[PDB]
Amino acid sequence: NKYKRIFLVVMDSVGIGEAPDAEQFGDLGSDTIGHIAEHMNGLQMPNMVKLGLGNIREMKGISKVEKPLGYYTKMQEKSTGKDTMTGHWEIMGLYIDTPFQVFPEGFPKELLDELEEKTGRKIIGNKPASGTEILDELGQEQMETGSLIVYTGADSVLQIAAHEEVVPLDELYKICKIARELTLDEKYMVGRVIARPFVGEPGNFTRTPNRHDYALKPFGRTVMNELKDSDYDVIAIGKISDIYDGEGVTESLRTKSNMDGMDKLVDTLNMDFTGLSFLNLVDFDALFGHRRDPQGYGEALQEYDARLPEVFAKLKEDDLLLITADHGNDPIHPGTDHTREYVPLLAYSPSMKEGGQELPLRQTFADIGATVAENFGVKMPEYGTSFLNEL
Ligand SMILES: O=P(O)(O)OC[C@@H]1CC[C@@H](O)O1
Ligand SMILES: [Mn+2]
Ligand SMILES: [Mn+2]
Ligand SMILES: [Mn+2]
Repeated sequence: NKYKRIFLVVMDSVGIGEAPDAEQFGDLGSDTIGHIAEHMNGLQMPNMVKLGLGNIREMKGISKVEKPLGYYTKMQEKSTGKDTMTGHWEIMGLYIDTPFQVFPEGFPKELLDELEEKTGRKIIGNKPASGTEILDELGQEQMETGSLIVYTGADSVLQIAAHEEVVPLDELYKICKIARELTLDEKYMVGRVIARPFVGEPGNFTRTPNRHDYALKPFGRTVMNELKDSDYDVIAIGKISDIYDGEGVTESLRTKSNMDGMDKLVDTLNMDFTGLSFLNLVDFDALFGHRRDPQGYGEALQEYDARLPEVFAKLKEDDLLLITADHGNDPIHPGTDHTREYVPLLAYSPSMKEGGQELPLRQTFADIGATVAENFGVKMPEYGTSFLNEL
């Protein structure tokens, strides 16, 4: 093996400007990092800059450097959708024709009718909302009628809330599994179905840790599957295991924040493994992009950048660090959906003694999966061109 360990970091939703097919998605003008940089009157990301971020694209506060620490380029998405699952599945070697859907106006009547018909239960709500807001509004009605609160959010999700003392937890899970089956349908293909049990009394409802997520398996065996099948370590950090429904994962480390994510990354640097450590930093997407909060997004990017020198210090000669994103989510864009953007790619190993150079633009996110597969000598994905030899 060229590299004993590969550290792959997805900065979730951190796009680097509209992709050539942005118009199809209503995403003309989108630019996640660029608009944030402008809002911040110059982004302070000196460590990403040292890696070559400004060499990919110069933006306010983000300038090119003569000798980038590693190699740099951007990647174009080939799959139809701009959702988290599509982006991650593509990164790990797949091509996804069928997009997952988002539902800003709630779910189609046909889906909800069928869910009632299979469960013998009434459905109420049917709109985007946070868990606190929807429970405040409908929690009492739910308790009194035994109905099911169905709701969505900014992402591709179908959420079902029921009081634990009115709808037995085990029944709520059965209902969610039925909904998971009904949503395997391109007319209304949702990324995940989520059980949202809650307890308490009107004016004091709280969601319990009995939450359960029902994910789809990737539409293909991924590079992660191949690594796991060859007895390599595949350490998933943050939402990674959920995103892939555990496929190809040997260890999973839950995180509660971006900084906790960087702490777990550090934990894996301190582990003797051979294979892949795969981190998703989700705050960018969940707290800032969808909420259209460029200030919060800018601050999070700066907090993340400040953590990188410790990572640089810990990387061994036979370690490779890969930093990318899975789509854009421009916090100064109309609506609440993701944005169809190129994503940055930075590839750094301390063994790169004379620094990096520009890579040819990656025609699919699957170039990452191809590179990882080639490094570890496992079956090459059907899509993607390795850049291993360029490093
Ligand atoms: O319902 P919450 O707590 O406001 O969470 C928002 C989204 C819904 C599911 C996950 O994407 O997080
Ligand atoms: Mn748009
Ligand atoms: Mn994402
Ligand atoms: Mn999202």
